[PDB]
Amino acid sequence: HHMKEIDELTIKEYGVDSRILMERAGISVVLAMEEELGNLSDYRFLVLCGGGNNGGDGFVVARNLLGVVKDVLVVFLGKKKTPDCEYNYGLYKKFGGKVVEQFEPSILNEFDVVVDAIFGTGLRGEITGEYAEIINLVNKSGKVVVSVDVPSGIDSNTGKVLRTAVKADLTVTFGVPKIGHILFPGRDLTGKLKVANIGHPVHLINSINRYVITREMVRSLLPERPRDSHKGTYGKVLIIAGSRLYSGAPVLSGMGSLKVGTGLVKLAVPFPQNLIATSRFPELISVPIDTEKGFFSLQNLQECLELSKDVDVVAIGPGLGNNEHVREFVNEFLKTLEKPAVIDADAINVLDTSVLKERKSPAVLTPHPGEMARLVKKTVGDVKYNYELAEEFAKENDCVLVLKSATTIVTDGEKTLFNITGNTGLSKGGSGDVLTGMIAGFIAQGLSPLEASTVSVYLHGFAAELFEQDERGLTASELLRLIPEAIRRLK
Amino acid sequence: HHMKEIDELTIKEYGVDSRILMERAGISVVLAMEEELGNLSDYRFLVLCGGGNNGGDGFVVARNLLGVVKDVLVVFLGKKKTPDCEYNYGLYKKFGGKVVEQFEPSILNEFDVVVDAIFGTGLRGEITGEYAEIINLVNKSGKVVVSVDVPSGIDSNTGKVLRTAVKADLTVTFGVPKIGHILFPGRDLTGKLKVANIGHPVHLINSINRYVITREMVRSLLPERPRDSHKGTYGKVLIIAGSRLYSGAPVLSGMGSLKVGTGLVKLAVPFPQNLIATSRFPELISVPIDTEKGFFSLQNLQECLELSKDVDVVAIGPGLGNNEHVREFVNEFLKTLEKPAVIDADAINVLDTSVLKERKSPAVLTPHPGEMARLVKKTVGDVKYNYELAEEFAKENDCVLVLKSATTIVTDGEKTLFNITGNTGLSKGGSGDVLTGMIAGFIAQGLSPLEASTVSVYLHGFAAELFEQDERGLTASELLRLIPEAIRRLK
Amino acid sequence: HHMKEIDELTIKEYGVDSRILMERAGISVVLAMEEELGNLSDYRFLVLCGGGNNGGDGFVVARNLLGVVKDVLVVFLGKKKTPDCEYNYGLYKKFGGKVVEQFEPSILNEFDVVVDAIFGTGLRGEITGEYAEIINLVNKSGKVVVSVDVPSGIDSNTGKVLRTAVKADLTVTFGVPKIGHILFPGRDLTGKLKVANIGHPVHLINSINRYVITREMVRSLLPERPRDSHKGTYGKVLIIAGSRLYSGAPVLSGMGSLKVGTGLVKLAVPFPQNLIATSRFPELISVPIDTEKGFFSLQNLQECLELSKDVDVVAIGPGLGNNEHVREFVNEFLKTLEKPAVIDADAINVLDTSVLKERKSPAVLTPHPGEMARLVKKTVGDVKYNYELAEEFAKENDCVLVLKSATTIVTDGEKTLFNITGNTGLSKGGSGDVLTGMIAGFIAQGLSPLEASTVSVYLHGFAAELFEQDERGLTASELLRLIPEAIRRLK
Amino acid sequence: HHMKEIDELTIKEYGVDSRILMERAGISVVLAMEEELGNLSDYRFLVLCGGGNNGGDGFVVARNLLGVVKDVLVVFLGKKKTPDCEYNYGLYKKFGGKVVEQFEPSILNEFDVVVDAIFGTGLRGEITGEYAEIINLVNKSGKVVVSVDVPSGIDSNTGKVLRTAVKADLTVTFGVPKIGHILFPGRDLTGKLKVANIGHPVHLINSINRYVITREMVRSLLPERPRDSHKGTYGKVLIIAGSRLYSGAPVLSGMGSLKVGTGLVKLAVPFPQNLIATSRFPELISVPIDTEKGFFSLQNLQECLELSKDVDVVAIGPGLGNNEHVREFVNEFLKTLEKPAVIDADAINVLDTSVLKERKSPAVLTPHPGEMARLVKKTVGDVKYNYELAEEFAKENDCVLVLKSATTIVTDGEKTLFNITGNTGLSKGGSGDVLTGMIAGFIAQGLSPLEASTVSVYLHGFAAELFEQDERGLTASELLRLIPEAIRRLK
Amino acid sequence: XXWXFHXX
Amino acid sequence: XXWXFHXX
Amino acid sequence: XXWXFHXX
Amino acid sequence: XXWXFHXX
Repeated sequence: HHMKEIDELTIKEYGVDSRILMERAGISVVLAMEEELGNLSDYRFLVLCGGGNNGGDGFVVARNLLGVVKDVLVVFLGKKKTPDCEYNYGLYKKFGGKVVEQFEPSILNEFDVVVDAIFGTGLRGEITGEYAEIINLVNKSGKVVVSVDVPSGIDSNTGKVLRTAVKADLTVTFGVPKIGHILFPGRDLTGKLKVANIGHPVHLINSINRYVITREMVRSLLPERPRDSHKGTYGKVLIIAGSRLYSGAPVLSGMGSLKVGTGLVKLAVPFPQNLIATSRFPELISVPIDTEKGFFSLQNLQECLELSKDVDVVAIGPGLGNNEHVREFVNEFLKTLEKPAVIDADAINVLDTSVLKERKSPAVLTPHPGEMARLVKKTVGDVKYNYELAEEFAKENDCVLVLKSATTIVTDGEKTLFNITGNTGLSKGGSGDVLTGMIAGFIAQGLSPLEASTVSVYLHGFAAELFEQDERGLTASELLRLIPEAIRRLK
Repeated sequence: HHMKEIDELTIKEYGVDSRILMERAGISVVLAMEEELGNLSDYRFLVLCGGGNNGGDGFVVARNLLGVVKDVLVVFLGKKKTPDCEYNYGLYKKFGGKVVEQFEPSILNEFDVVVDAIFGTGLRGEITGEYAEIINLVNKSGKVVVSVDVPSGIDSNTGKVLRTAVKADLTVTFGVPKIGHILFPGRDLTGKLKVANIGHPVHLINSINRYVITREMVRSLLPERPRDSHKGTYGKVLIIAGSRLYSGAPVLSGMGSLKVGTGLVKLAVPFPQNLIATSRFPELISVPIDTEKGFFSLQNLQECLELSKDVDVVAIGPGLGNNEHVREFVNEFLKTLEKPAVIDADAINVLDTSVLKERKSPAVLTPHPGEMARLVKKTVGDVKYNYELAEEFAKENDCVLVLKSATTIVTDGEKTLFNITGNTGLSKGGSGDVLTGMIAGFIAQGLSPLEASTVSVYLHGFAAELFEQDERGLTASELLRLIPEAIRRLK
Repeated sequence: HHMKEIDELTIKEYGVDSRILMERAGISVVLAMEEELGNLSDYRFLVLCGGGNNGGDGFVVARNLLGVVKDVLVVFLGKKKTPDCEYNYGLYKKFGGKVVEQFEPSILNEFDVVVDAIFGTGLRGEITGEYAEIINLVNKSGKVVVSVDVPSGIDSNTGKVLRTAVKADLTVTFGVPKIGHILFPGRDLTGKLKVANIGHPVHLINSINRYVITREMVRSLLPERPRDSHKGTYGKVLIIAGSRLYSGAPVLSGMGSLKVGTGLVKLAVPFPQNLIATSRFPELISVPIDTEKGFFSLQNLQECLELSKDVDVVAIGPGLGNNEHVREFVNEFLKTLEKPAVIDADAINVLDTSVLKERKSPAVLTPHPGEMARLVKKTVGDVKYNYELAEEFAKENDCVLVLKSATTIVTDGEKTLFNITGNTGLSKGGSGDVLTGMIAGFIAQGLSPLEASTVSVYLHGFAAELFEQDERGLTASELLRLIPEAIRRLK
Repeated sequence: HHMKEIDELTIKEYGVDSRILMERAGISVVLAMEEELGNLSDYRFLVLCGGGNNGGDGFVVARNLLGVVKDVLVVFLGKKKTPDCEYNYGLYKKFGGKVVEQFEPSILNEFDVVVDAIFGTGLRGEITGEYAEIINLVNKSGKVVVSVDVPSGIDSNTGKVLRTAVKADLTVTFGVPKIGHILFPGRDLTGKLKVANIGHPVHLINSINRYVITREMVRSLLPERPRDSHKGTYGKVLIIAGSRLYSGAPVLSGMGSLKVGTGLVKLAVPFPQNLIATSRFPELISVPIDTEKGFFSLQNLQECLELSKDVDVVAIGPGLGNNEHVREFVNEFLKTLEKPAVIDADAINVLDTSVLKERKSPAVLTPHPGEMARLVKKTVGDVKYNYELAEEFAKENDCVLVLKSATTIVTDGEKTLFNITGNTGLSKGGSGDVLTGMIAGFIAQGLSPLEASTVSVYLHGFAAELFEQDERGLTASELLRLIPEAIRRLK
Repeated sequence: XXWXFHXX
Repeated sequence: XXWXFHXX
Repeated sequence: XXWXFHXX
Repeated sequence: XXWXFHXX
């Protein structure tokens, strides 16, 4: 399940001396710095070591720089040392390394690089006292900061800052990325992350059931485009969206499905707002739904169920509005719909989760954290980046949960993936509407809900990154344009 | 407050001999010409000097070209000479420089470059007589004209032509740009402006409370795009615009807000004209406003106030029309709205300024000079480029005034900035609608009204300059497209 | 003095666990292969391991490729295993690595890369039996061969093949290059050599008193060319060379001195053969020596001693001939000459070594191995690459011995350097004549005899490598031309 | 005659306030640093000021950096201040500049650039005491050093170091280069020299009768190559050179004449050494001179005088040897020769200067300083870079003296030029032989002796600089090859 | 080349 | 390089 | 970059 | 451009 367990098995069961793992970790930090800084000869290194195995790794780094760079100094901050940190402290001194135990603030102007080996993974407690003072000084120093394993002060299991943390230019971790490298604020504090192989059995590395979504994984999940194909080959999507107030949502979702290669995309949108979609993109089918007052209601249940009969996936929620008639409609519809559903935005906001448990057919929910918060009646702060909550929600409700944020969590309760593509251009209305259609699109082409969600979050974000100008000018329409280049660039 | 005061302090208080300041000024003119013309050896220079310190600077220039270029002649036009001009006349002659006091028209075909040191800053009176005749000849001569400080005949405090003025290819001024280099017609007559450092204390240079808006200033005001952000981070804008007659205005304003990185943009537009916006840009939220006859009225006050509750900034005015019902609505709305307001176009045209004074919340008004003229019941000629009037208006009404023109004046009554980005492509309907949304956008993301106005005017104009073809073909839609490249190019 | 001693101190005195050193060695082999082969995923690796620590290193390599490349198999050839090889065998198996103990010949067509970790350093005995059979098969296999430490079968202390040895494409050794990587045949069998840092204290690495001559070392020994210099600054060389039979030798030596930056070069050559030198290169001074029969004799002793008075270094021997009169002359001359002497070719062939011991002034002898063999009355096979013999000769005779070969040995009996620049183009008459002058040149400019010899051998060879066409067309004249480019390329 | 006199006239006679000259000097230092360092914002400047006008200039520099760069500090080292240094100290402080009077050694690690305004021109006395300590520290500091006027410690009239001097990366002097920038060691300590125009009348700048030889001056002295020309147009040279011992000298001189465009070049060289020349370069005419023992003597007077009849210039001395018979010959020849003579090497060594005074025809003598020393019976240290001695020698003997060194002095006693082209490749036998022929060549084509000497020294050196590889490999033959490219590159 | 390090 | 001149 | 390997 | 500075 995690890395301290993997280290332990590697030592106790496989028989790798823990000092070897530690040597490799330290060495890996040097090679990583060398590849980020170039030739390290001319640099002066201040290594800050705790008494834990993180500090021990730091002593390996320091020892390995000895004689090879302009200067090395270790400021040992701990009170006691673990056996392996003691051994490596011992070797550092044997090799003629200078250690001091007092951090004088002025010390860091005598150095170019700060190697932060103070606290490692599974630091639980809030950092106060002189440790904090030291970390704040380092962060104010403007020196190049390389963190060993995780920037000190980051909770490696959550990415949260434990009152204060080091901001690293480079972080070299071992075996796998840690949840705290991947979730914010931790992801910001990590800087450039390198994941070193320090000798764990590859089996154990793959015993891990949480993953960053990579280009290669998405390449391999992307559906086949067999030459002898027809529209039918690539699935049919229904998208139930829009209202008199939110007329543009349907267009973005629908176009999202098409840009990912779906054969046929149909919108059901209240008339005359349905016409907005085909004016922009006449490839779309935008069916007029006659409504009393501009919103879906139970009056439209039957028509939408009929439209659902001849499609593979239904996406619902973008721009529907939130009133009681929409609520009634969304829940009766989903209760009755025997098709995969991608449930977004306003459909989540009116969703009765009982309905979701009772469904035989699959679902993907794509909440941003305020939607999630209302859905589970928690605070945004409770739900934001809360991967365990999202897992348990998915497991309980037999759905795939795509909890959106700068790092997006995709989980079915068994497998949990983290998306790290994207930029702040996606922090703008319309973005989510696009993703919703992409997911439905990929489901329609035959990917499982989880697969479709993995692929979509990855591309949606990668497409935002391909925008040619400043990210903050990115809009959903331009994002749609960029989707096929993102797919090309996968391959 | 200004440059003659800065010179005086630098002399009397700091103790820099006025002759040193003058030497530096003259020398700076030579180096500036050298960098515009390349090697000055092969050129023949006609220096035209008045009896003021501008003329004195000219004698420094002439003396410094002596022996170093093909020819130098000074035509001294003054009747008397200031002490420093006398000293430098004296040195020019000592160094073997030829001076004549008669301007024979034919003289200028014997020269390549005319150095205009006739009249400097704070020339108050209309130029007539032989001075005029001379300046007209120079302007008809087709020679390269370098003006010392300001082109002679330009009022350095207003940019107005005092009956006639020199048209310079290059102007070298000292310490800071002068208002007359920045405002038209002065800005046109200045040609290429170089601002020389001639030795004033940097403190005094910064004692100045009027500024040209620069790339660097805007770069530094641009809001932060923190990776761990959501739509909410980047603000919410309401835009109240449009009418049955002016259906496209809302689309441009709304899109202006989005292109500058605003998280959520909502328009309130009379139905069915609201649908025009989402057909063009479905990322927008365009709310249908039910109106009696195609225009906002008091019947819509309550709905717009409700819509205002859940946003950061309201922009109002683009395409609203000008009737009594619009007037009633705009003024009751703004009287009651406890949110920053960006007040444009037709909203300014019906604005009761009493309402503006009585508002607790901030405002930005974005008049073109005809709108300003009607707003303060003055002639366009009174208000155009009238920075003092705009300051006093802003100070009186507790607003930020963005008085649009080829040079745009942004002021809060305390700080006054001048924008010089842009081109005549912005002299076309729609342009102002874009700027209005950008401002609201930047306010929504957290910039003060003045900051948002500074940044926006700069980019709006820079974006027009990035258009790839002839400026006169620029339209607002293309301008929107260019905004994110302008922002990229800032950085 | 050597590497097994350095390992031992690093372990016993410094306290580095021998398993750590071994892990680092193995890891270093993987990274070296990765950098020579690129991504190793698609490769199949046959690792051949002995029971020694070389084999142990191989098990580290194999373990570290496990799970990461297409295939790994270890053929364990040993009968018993050292403790560290046992530990790493143990880990390899724990990690799921396949080991067999039988080498079936067909096995190597199932693999792309053979990792030779059979025998390491300090293998003393001739390889016969199945070990030989295996090594011969590997060499016939045409697979990529990477040797750990040294190609198996090479004596690491001499470079000699112990009946049979592996021919490697790449060899990764640790700490320092070994004498067997540097001397032939070992140097040929090594292929591309990478010297890995596996964690020995840098002090111990530098405890070694034998060195490969590097670009950086030569750059740093190169004399200063102070701008305010005259001919006198850069020394004066006398070269006593030539005979009626060998007229071109003097020209090459003399020109060798000049091309390395010597201020003044004078030849004493029997008339009229002296004229040959200034016809080719009129910059030279070529003094006519009147001789009875075309060769130097005691009749010329006095004249050469007089010529020696006003120079810094005398080079003698190139093209003198070998008769009794030359013998008498060379030995009386050197006995009496109180100047540094560079003794080459025929001067070595007639040299009485007693004379050499009895000299107060320094000497450099530049024998090829046949000259050395005659000089010490040994067989060429005894003397070729015999660095210990050359050291003892230098120590005994208070000289610097430059024993020429594809690897050239430069030693003063205390410090021993190995030159590895050059190519077979230097295996041609005239080459040595050039080197002789270069040495004298560098001595004249102020380098010690050893320094001058180090720099010269390096450049002489580097200059041969800069020849633009096939090396076998290289001649001494072209080599002279290339010397200044070699010196430029140093810096 | 010199710069303090020029300053004084500019002030007292022309009427330029000395403070203006000083402002310009200081400003010029800033602009020069800006052009060497780029944007100076990010730099910290330590300005070291004496109490003289050099220090005063430094205060101008410091004041002008105030507010504009990261840091400025002035360490004022003087005891008293001149009026203008007092004024500028005063202004620096008024502008908020920090001054200290104690130089603490550690101070220079807080700064990037040291501006050395301690001692200016006409420092006479040896620097000892704390001034020395300070200058030594600066030189050990490894900071960028900019010297004002001259590096402190250099005698501006001789280039000699007054016990210790600053080594500058950049030196900014005013009006003209000073003799101490041009002669070594001063020329080395100066680093990159910029000569600023600080406002002196151009007449006074040209009142100076000592000059650096520039490309433009040489371009303009180069003789005309009229299309309708014959061999005869380009002059005829006789070169009397060579001996049995020095056979290659004639070839180099002769080829030197041809490469500069001389129509006909004839050597008189003792047979058979004359044959060496046409074997190398068959374009040459090399006349056999029958001699008793390999050297010219009075037996050859008549033949050489006859050969002199049908040429324009005779060059004599290269490789003649120094015996009494050569002495007799050289002096009777020159006493009798009614043709311009270029007298080199061994001809100078046997020259009776009485003979030189008594000649109606012109002469150029080309001594290196050891030849000059013997010629005037002074020590090399007396004569080296002794431009006044060379002037007086030329004036007394009615000759042009080309006193060779890294800076070569060419003088006729009235005009004195300094050559600064070349490199240490010219510090090698043969170099001077080439120059000798070039001079004779240029005289033959019609340049005066002084003109021919100016042009030749310049090109000889420029040709050495065009060598493509390391300068120390340059030989005279290669120098000959490079002469026509040097001439091309002039134009 | 990827033996030692993986990306993000 | 900006010591002497600023732009517009 | 030279921490791990030296050349020949 | 040569108004201010000459070379060597």
